[PDB]
Amino acid sequence: ITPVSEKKVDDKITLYKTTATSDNDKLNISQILTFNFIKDKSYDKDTLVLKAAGNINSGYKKPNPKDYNYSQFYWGGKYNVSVSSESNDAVNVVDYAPKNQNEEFQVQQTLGYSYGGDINISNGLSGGLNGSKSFSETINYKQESYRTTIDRKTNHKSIGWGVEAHKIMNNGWGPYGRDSYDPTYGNELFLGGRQSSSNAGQNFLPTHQMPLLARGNFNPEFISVLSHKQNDTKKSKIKVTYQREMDRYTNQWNRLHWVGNNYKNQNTVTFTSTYEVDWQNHTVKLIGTDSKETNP
Ligand code: NI
Repeated sequence: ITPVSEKKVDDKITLYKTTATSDNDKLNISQILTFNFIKDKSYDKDTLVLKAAGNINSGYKKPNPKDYNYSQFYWGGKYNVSVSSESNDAVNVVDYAPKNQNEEFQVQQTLGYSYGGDINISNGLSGGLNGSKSFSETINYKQESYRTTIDRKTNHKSIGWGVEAHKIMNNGWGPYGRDSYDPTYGNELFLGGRQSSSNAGQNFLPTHQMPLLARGNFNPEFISVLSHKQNDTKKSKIKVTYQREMDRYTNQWNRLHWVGNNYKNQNTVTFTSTYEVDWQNHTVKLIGTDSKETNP
């Protein structure tokens, strides 16, 4: 955790910034969190803009190339990120970015704070480079073939996002998804050729033609905005969760042709950090982490 930096921006706004990192290196999940507390003389709530960045590896490993009539590998089917507030009713999640479903290859947005408390989200990064807002923070991430959606359970105490395999192209064919189904060939998502004389373990889409999120890693950038009533003097807790759902893709030779299958979320890998937030001192302390895999 960096020591807090205090910056008087002008006679209305003072900003307090801390950066905190926590990671699990066995799971290859890293959280890089930027906490910006905004003290605005003209607004009677404290505002925290929390940017969640870092890494979630897909967990992909190559299939065994010697597998002859049946093979399989695990891949990054979906990434989940959430931020939740506990232990104080005077704290609420009030805004966040991205705000709407988005399947563009790159997500690039600015979240701006205006004197008096208004939050706006604009498309593109100019909004946080033109410096027109009293405070802004940007998100910038690649998610080619994947789709970001806001979780249905999002409410005043939690925001989460799902970044899910959505429209995957396989050597010009597709698009395919985690669920695609043909009665003859199964899910052809990462199948090499329907008739290939190759080994099962060498009858998959070559790794570099898979999406980066499927075989490599996701680099999340998400913003949560939390408000805290200035009257309240109590600390609060924030839990930040990064998660991958690992799917198992398989192929099998059935007499005349290959069949592909995708099993969803066969291993769920989760990393959570919990911070104590001091609103009076604009400081955060890491009080807990936890890691889980359902099927290592
Ligand atoms: Ni779509």
